[PDB]
Amino acid sequence: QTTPNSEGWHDGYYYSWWSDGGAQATYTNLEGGTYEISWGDGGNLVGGKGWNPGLNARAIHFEGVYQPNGNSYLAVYGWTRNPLVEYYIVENFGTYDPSSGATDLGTVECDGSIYRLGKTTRVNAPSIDGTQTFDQYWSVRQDKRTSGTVQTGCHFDAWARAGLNVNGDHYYQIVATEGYFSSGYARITVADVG
Repeated sequence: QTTPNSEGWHDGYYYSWWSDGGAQATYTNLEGGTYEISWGDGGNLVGGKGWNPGLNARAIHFEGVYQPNGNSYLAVYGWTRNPLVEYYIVENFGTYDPSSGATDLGTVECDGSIYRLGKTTRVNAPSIDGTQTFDQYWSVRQDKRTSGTVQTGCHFDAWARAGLNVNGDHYYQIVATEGYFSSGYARITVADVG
């Protein structure tokens, strides 16, 4: 079956769970900063735990089990408003790099690896605020990992230096697992280690 879309608070953490309804998937909030996702073929899905509001500079730690089979990613993921922006700091991915086709904005070194920076624009697409036009900011880790600390400030500073607007009002900021026409399992624990 498929866990219905949901967003809110659980055990002191914010969470977001979303799927297009085409995939078979079960999303479960576990205790504290832990969540679990099991998915099969059929569509796009993304869920995870974190904070709301996000910060430009948060030290985010993640660890656990990440076992995709096909198209999938593990990322720090969130939104700002004014302007409306969807951003991704991608720590690991299954088969294809989700930033493919983005405009190349160069590289930066954060938390022990080079990250490739990029941006794309989504026109009349689904957003937290309905159908809107908005940019996506990408920072994609060269040395893939399943645990560690992300200092988000390193990436926001990098996007700013490239000329992107990072002054919006923060909405949620979570460590998300995504699947796209694939199967997999994830059990991820998030924490602020500032």
